[PDB]
Amino acid sequence: LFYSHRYALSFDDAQVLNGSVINQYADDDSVSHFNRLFNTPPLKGKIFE
Amino acid sequence: SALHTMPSVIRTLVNIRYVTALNKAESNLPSWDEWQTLAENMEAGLSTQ
Repeated sequence: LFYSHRYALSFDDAQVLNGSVINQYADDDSVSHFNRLFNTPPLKGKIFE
Repeated sequence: SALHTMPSVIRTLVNIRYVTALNKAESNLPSWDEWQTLAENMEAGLSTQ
């Protein structure tokens, strides 16, 4: 919340920044954080990270 | 820097003897996977849109 208030960051972004890991498995009805960061779009092949 | 690509990638692009079965020095055409990797490396530094 503190980072969202000052740096104006998303909840997942601030959660990762404070020490948590990137959530690969989101609610899955839309793009997850991992896919938003490294799959927008995949270059030529499927991501393996 | 102007192409936003690595110097060895620039060297590989320059080293392409696009001779395609003689009439000049030699056919320095890369293999299929080499072409794919070179394309990935030279494209990796673009924007999102």
